[PDB]
Amino acid sequence: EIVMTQSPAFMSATPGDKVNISCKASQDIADDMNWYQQKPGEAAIFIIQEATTLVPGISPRFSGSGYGTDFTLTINNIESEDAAYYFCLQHDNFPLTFGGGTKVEIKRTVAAPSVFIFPPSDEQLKSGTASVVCLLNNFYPREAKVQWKVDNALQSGNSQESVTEQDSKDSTYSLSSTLTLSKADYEKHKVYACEVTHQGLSSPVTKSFNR
Amino acid sequence: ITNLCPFDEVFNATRFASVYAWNRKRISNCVADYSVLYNFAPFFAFKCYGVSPTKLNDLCFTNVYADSFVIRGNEVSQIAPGQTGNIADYNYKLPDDFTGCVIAWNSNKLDSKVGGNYNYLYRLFRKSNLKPFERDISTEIYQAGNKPCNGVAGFNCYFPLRSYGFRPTYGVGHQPYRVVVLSFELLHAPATVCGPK
Amino acid sequence: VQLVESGGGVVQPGRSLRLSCAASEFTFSSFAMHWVRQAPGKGLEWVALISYDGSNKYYADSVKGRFTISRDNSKNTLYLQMNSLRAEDTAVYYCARVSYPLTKYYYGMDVWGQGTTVTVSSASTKGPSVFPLAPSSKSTSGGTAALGCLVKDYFPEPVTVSWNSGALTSGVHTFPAVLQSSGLYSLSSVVTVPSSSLGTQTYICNVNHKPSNTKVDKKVEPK
Repeated sequence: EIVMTQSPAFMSATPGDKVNISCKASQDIADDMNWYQQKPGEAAIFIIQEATTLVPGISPRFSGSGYGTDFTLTINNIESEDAAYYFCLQHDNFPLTFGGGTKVEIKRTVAAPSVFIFPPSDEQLKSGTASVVCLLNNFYPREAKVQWKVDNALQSGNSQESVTEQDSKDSTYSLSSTLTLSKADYEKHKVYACEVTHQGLSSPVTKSFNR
Repeated sequence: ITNLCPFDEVFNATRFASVYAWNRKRISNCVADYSVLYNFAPFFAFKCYGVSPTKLNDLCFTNVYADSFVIRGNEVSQIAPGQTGNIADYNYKLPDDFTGCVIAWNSNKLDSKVGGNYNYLYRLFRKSNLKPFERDISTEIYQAGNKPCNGVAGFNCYFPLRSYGFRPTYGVGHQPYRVVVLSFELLHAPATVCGPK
Repeated sequence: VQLVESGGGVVQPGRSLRLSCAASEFTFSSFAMHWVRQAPGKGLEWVALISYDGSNKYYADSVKGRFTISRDNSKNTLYLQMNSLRAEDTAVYYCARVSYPLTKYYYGMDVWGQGTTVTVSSASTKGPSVFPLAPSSKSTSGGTAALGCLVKDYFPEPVTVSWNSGALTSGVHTFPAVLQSSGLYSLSSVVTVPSSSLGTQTYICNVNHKPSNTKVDKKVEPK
């Protein structure tokens, strides 16, 4: 069993520049590896064979190098459609082991998110449950932190978060936060709020609802 | 003692031949002294089957063959009867029974050169396994896809030969090795090959 | 050249299933095949290997004695049979083809497939329950307001959501389904519209659920 380590797991890519991805092996394997690219939703693509040979039909921007235990994949002159999942595989001895993972994302300017709030509908109330949601849209950096405040008390339970993927058109993001409780507990308290902090905003923004 | 068999031609050649299209040499009607063989003192392998590895001079043989090829040092284990592997199946095979000797010595200082040595090749695949002492040099592009290849290699059109990558900076394996196999025979006709007196 | 996998689905623990991989536009009988899998949130893991003639079969240690690999050259099919399934078998399964033909010592793959999903759970099939997200005075900003419907609670994960029979596909976002404490998925779908169009046009949720044959549609409810 040869443990194969890939670095880095995540990265941000400028519209230009070059990027190097390192694949390392715990034993000597010579040139017995391949590099594959897989876009989300499609099948994997055969990119590099034997760590040095470029597969015909692929753009000459991709390159590979390395013999022994250390190997490097180099991408030069990045474009928008170069965002995918890259992995390194070794096929020297059984069992075959893959690398780790690497996601490349195109970097652009920071955008201030827009925050919206939605209260529960009467269907939940007659059902016996309450759900309050608040969503953030159109912000580039994923480092947006949302907290739930009821009666100036922070709640770290019964709350769920969801985030979409990178936008193909203009590289934006979206996120939703949901808080679900029972109708008996919902009736007691009156004020609710979701408070969001994001580096694209000068100050944190709180969206509240009282009823 | 005047006439002697030409062992230095097989053991000391300027360059050997590729494993797939290998050499066979017939030696007969001469005097064979096996003491000269030890010029290559660091003999990596000296496997001898069905014969004493020392008393070669004792017997007189009708003729003797000398098979020589160059392979990767990680594969010299496939030169033996009843063996399976990449080379035993497609490039060169030994019979289930054997007689003679097998001799191997490293040649990293003569074959591997900077920039990669691309003169020695081997066969990837074929429909059926090679026979004992069977040689195949046919190089036709195998067509797996629906569209024909027309003598051009590409996707679903595979060339059956790849060249060993030999460079001075390599491990103990993946370095060039040289092999000689000596097969002793005697059959009906008078024996005309044995040692000096 | 193409590879298609099929036969996935939900199965209770301890039971059996069979997956089939179909190959076309190439000679299936002269290539070795690989079965690979990827667990959620984890890297890919090799599972099994079969040769072009079928004599040589290789299995991973973690799946020895339970999975069987086979092939049918006449029908151009590859079969994987899974028995005594357990909790760690939930993953996405991939069918791959070895690069070189008529070879038994290469073990290198070049062509992959789309993949199928196998879920090992003992839950009960349920239908979605839609609830609209009524727009409010807080939901408008710069002449535009957001509105949506929150599909909630269903075991079979694949659920398709569309708006106005697919006419409205601008400004709409469908977030990934997230598991809850009770073990049933629930997601949201929100689309933003100009504030002037509120109360003048029709916006509906076209929620289509395949396994339970669910036909529920909900119109946005202004309040």
